[PDB]
Amino acid sequence: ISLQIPIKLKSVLVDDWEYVTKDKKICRLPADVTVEMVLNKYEHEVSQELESPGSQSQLSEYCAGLKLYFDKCLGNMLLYRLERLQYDELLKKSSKDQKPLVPIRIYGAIHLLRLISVLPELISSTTMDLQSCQLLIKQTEDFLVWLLMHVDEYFNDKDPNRSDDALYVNTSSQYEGVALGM
Amino acid sequence: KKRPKRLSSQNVNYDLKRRKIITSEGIERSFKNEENEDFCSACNQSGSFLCCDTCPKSFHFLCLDPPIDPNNLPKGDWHCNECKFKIFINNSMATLKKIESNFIKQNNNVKIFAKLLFNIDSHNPKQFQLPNYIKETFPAVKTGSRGQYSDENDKIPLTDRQLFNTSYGQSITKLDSYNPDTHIDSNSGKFLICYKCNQTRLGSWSHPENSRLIMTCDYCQTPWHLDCVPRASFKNLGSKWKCPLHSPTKVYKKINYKVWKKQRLINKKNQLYYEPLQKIGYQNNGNIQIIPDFKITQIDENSIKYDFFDKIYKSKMV
Amino acid sequence: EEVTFFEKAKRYIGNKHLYTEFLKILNLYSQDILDLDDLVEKVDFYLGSNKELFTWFKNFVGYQCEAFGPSYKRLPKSDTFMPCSGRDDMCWEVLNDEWVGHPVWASEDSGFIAHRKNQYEETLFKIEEERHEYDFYIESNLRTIQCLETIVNKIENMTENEKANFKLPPGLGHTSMTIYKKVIRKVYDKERGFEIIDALHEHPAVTAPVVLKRLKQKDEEWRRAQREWNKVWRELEQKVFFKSLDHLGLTFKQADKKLLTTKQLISEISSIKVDQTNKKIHWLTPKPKSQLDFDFPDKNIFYDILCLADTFITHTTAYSNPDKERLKDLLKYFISLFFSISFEKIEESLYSIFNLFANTNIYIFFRHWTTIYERLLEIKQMNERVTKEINTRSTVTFAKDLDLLSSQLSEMGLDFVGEDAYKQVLRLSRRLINGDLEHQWFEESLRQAYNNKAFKLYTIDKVTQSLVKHAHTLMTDAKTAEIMALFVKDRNASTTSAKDQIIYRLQVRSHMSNTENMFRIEFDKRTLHVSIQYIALDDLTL
Amino acid sequence: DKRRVAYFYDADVGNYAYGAGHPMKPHRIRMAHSLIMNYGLYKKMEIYRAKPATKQEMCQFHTDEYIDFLSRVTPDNLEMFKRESVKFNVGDDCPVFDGLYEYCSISGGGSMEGAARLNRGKCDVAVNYAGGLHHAKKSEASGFCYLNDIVLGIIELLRYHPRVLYIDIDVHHGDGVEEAFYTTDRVMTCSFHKYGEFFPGTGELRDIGVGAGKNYAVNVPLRDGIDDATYRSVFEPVIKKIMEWYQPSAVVLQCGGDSLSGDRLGCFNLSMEGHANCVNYVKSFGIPMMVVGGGGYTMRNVARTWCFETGLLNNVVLDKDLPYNEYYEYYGPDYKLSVRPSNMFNVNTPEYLDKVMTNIFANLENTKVEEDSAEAKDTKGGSQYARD
Amino acid sequence: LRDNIQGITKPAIRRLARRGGVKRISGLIYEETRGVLKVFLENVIRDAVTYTEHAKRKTVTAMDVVYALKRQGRTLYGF
Amino acid sequence: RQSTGKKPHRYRPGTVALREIRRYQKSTELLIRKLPFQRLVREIAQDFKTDLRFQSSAVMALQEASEAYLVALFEDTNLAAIHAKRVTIMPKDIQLARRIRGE
Amino acid sequence: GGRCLAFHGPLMYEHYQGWKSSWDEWVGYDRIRAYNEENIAMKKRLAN
Ligand SMILES: [Zn+2]
Repeated sequence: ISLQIPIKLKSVLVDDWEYVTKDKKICRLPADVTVEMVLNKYEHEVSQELESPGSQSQLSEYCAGLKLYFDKCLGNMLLYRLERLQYDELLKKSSKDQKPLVPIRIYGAIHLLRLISVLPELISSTTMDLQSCQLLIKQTEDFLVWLLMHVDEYFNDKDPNRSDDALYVNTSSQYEGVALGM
Repeated sequence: KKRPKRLSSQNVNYDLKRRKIITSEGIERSFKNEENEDFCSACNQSGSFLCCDTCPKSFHFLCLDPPIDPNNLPKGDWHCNECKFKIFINNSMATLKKIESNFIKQNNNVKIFAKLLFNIDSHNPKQFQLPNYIKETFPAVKTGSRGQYSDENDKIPLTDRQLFNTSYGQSITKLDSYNPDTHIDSNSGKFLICYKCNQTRLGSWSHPENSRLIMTCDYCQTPWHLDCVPRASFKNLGSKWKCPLHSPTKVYKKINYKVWKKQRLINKKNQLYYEPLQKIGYQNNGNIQIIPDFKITQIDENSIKYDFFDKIYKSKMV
Repeated sequence: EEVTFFEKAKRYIGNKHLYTEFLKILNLYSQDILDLDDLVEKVDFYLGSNKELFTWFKNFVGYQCEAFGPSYKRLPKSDTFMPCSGRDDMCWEVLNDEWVGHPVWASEDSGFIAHRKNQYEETLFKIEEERHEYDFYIESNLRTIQCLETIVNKIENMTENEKANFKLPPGLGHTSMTIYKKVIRKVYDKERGFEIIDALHEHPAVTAPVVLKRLKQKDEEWRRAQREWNKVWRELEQKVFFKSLDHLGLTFKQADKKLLTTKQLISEISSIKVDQTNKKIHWLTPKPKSQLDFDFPDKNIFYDILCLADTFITHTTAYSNPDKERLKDLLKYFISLFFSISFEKIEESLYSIFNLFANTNIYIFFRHWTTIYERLLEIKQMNERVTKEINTRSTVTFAKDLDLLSSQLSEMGLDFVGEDAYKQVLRLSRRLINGDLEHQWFEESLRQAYNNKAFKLYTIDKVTQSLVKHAHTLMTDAKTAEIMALFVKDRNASTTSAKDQIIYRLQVRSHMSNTENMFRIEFDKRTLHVSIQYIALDDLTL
Repeated sequence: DKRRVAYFYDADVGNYAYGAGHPMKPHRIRMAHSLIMNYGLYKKMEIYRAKPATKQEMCQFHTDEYIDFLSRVTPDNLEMFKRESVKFNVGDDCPVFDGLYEYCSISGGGSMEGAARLNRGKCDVAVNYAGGLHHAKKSEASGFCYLNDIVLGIIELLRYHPRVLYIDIDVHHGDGVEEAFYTTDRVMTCSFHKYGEFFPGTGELRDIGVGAGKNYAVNVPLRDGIDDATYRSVFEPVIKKIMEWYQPSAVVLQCGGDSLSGDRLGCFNLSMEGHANCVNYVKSFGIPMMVVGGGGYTMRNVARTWCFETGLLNNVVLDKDLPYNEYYEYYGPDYKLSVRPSNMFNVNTPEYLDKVMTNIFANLENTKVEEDSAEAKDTKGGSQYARD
Repeated sequence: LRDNIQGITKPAIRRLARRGGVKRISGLIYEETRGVLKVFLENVIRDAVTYTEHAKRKTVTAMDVVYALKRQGRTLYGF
Repeated sequence: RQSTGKKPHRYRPGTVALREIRRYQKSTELLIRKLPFQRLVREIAQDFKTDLRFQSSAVMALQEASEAYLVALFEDTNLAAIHAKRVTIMPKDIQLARRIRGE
Repeated sequence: GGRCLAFHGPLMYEHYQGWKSSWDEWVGYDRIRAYNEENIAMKKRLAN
């Protein structure tokens, strides 16, 4: 089981690792675009791009499975120790608001890229059928080239030191002390 | 003729050490008789640790799926996720025969992700860690001690020999004492000539104040004086000392703005693809190299001079 | 000259990697990525020295935002939302909640290093903590005793009926609420201290007298311990503090041995030679013949190293009697011949242009001589102030009454009072060469004689021994002895300059080997000026 | 010429010790005050005791949670107190000691009382040796500093004066004050410290502020062993140029012995005369000056140099003879009021200082409860028996 | 003086075992050998300290070390 | 306190070990270095009494006695290893030898 | 820079690694990597 990722997404993931661990910069969670509309736009674009041979059923199945798996996987293999405090205070705010928060509404596509990066480890550690594994791999490559077709409007390099929006914010001294300390 | 034997008194001993004065002489009669681990294998860091009674794995207060705060920690026994999966339900009673297929049969045919959803419960929470095949396409980066990003920009940590017991004069600093060895390189034994002023400025032992501090660049080994570039002391801890003559990682062109955080290099496998075709008006936005997907070109001095003259000959009218 | 600018930059840069990085920066400017300000900053370190090229670049390019430094990254507005009830409109408009600095980001997740201190400084800081916590406990107990004394004075003038009921809030009627709490916690136990604190607070005038008595006797015994410790602290700090103040002087014993060698002086003169040559290559084709010059304003300094030299002759035992005699005669003669002084006018009691082309041993001997000369000038130039400060040393009368002044060096006669400092330190150097001064005491005398400024005289016997050993090679070596004989023949004190020094250079180049170093030492009779020119491998190339 | 000086002392500010083997020490202020009254300077001076600050009075720069934390700091229950310990970075680099709330309250009360006395015109020079803390952030404690009372004093000065200048002359410069006044144009901060592997790690020639506070933060990076002459050459012309361009209405000076020749974590080679002639030069301008003390890990030198600062602010020249006090054994064997400079290397080259001066000049050429608020209320405290 | 038990290096213990004819040397033998040597030195040096304190001397001679080795049935010749 | 932090030879195991055994068994010179053993001796002695000095010959005698004792202990350990049908020594063999010796 | 940069067959170059000092050669000819000559021809065809 082998999976390929285009070098732009690998560079984006490496830059994200640099931002979190080295630059001490977490992602801007109150962002304009989240995972749910990412998958909705991807599904709409691939549905309106090609014909209708019966693949929309498995397309919606893949979208729903990715949404549910990102919902129940966000606190398992994603979420660096720096961003754990942000997740904790968002969960505390949602607990005070009497509402059940799901990660597809607030989290950006960088965590989805992290999930696709760690996907081969998850497939290799689980007993799965061969044909379903190849179908999941093919849908993964389709989503990867769809993200490669829209890098500029979705992953734009911006610095949080001088702009209101950069899909990334700087961590404070208190935030770093709580997260990377105790 | 120091005397810490008889003049060290009896009531008070060596400071920073209590004695028996607060225990033996403390009578007040005025009341008139009325398995665990210590490495945190979810983020590979240190801090306040919580452990399970029957599981050797220990976690952090925030590395837990539902991050718990020390001010309202749960009472009684605490268990991990696979502790709830192995010692508790779905393994001791209701043994796993076909409940995994029942997950597909119940969760509305999500079979391409239902197995991963079921394996989520049989998986401890942990921080994000970059996969091995993601790391291998960038040879310039590496994993640190606790698992932080470490490219060639960051210097290696200094050892304890060079930092604590590095004698007195040295003291891991050349600002103190005459240090002529910093001006001589061991590769050829010649003199390190600074870029701005073409003097090594070693000076003399009779006049130590005439000596000027110099440092070696960490990339091209270019000597540089401490007074030419604005800088107070050396650079030993932190990132590698990058002289202000190379390509910066991030530049700003206000017009909102563009960052261009470089391309951080690709290894010598098939991903590195070369295609030198055009020398004038390529608009390749940098990431070039000099010779005598991520697209790069074999540019030379002539093409760079040509496009530079073209751009400043179009831009001098404005 | 736009066509020839690029190769001019290529020959100016020299290195290929720096040229490629300059080309990368220049193409980054070319591709509408780098603006004019960053280009100006880049050429500020690239071609900053070449003023003609920089002015041409500024005139030809057409040169007529925020700094955003590495620190103080901008926080999001989510962290700005804080109640902060003590903030008015002016505090809102004058304070920024979106800029925070954290030193770990400055360290780049690597930490920071502290300044390395000598061991005596560590014992001095330990002495400081030992003296601090003693009298800190003493005056905390004194403040608690004063508070309890005011309480006892208030108890002394009212009856028992209001004595039984005297409930008080924490603080004992004073502005502080935790000094006495810490005092009773430190004096008594951890668990008993809280209960006696609770007693004192809710039931005063019963536990308060015995608490005051206990605190009074504890303060008395603490003061007795401090008084018996103060003498030991004073006498140990008398030798600790001045050694701690000497930073370069502690390492001077090894630095003078490692740095006053042949190869180090060769390196330090070749550095100045190549600096002059490439600076002139950048600026102007002719090159100066003067570098590393010394000034000789005082004539008695030669007499001082003469006195040190023939004091060292009569002390050592590794040389023979006629070897010692000829070494002393050569050391006297070279000074009497090179510096145009007829003879020694101190040979009675109270004792015990021209070009020189020489080899490396004479170079090292002359460098040692000039180093000791500069050290003695540093002693003598401040001597008129140091002697005035020592002669007007106003001792404190209260320290004399309590016997607190430092009399460690006054018992053996190492004090500099009542005498000239320069003559006293010359006698001290003579006896230290004689080997009966217990050298660390001489270091201490220099430490509290010129306020640690005489750190270059710490190895006067070592540099005297090095000078003697280098002058011993002037006659044992055949080439050096022949050079001295040719200096006997050459020196005539007559107006014959610029007609036979070429013959001198030719016969020296034929006399010296290829691996031997080449020197030109020029001495001027007027103002006692001396200049040394490094002309190594500049005559055998043709 | 002649100027009235208000001295703010508290007898309780020295009764709290941070810990065993600690660099920071409030015990030096008590012996500095003993040196002040032992010199007979009370006959030409006015001294008041400032009240301890409250929770609301200390919330004027910091957050509510940080002030409540510092008020509820206690070393006995430090076992469960670990979330706010970090974040406020207390107990890791700044350990917990008894009386931290009281010490912070006294330091803040002295700082805003000096600011209020400078504002009301009751005095021309305000000296508060009880508190000179400058490393404190909005919600972070560093450098064994907890409350940024200098920021509160600058705010109280700004309530009456239009422009306030902060001058720092010791090593381990205060990044908290610069962080508090990075974007405002009415506050200008100038500091002198060592850069390069130094504990704060903040302050460059490029660091001059952003927004409206552009080119309003002066930082002078120095090196090891700077002597008095080069310190004068780097201080006096740039201070004269700052007075010529910025024209401040108040000066906040953080005097301390951290930049002296003998220090624990210090790196400078200033004597008492070198550390005192800068204060004399900044006093010769005639504008009001606030004096605070929060530096100096050594004790015997810092007491003598604080006494010398007080004597120079009293417009008198102190004799070298040192009288009898109850802290007389701290001093050196000479027992003279003189901080002896060390002989370590002066690596601070004149060319580097000239380059720093040109960069600073090119940056600065574009510069042309609440019931007891506003302070101005202190106890007299004229019955002091510190003389021996 | 701290961490001086690591002065006896791992190849030093390896060479000492080679002198004893040991074929293969385990990685856990070095800590145990260092502990055994520390116990033996803590006995012998303490006995020599008592011998030196008995003779009113401030430095310990080789004869006292010889006596301390002889009293435990491990007599040493040549000193 | 204020801080934030072609083919190689490829000798099989055992033959070179026996070569070193034969080289050092017929040898005479001291295997343990001088100054590390001296510093360990001073560190051990400072726990019993401070301000204590050792002469060069006393350090020599201690070093030779310790080397001979450890060589005899290693001989007994190897003999127990071959006795236990092994060629690799274990620390439990050292403990057994110390227990049999009575120390 | 990097971890694999050799004109001959790579041996984690950062000189013939894993060999004695008496085997060096620095003459100039054509250079080809070929991934250590197909990993010495798949380890001599899996030891022939
Ligand atoms: Zn500081």
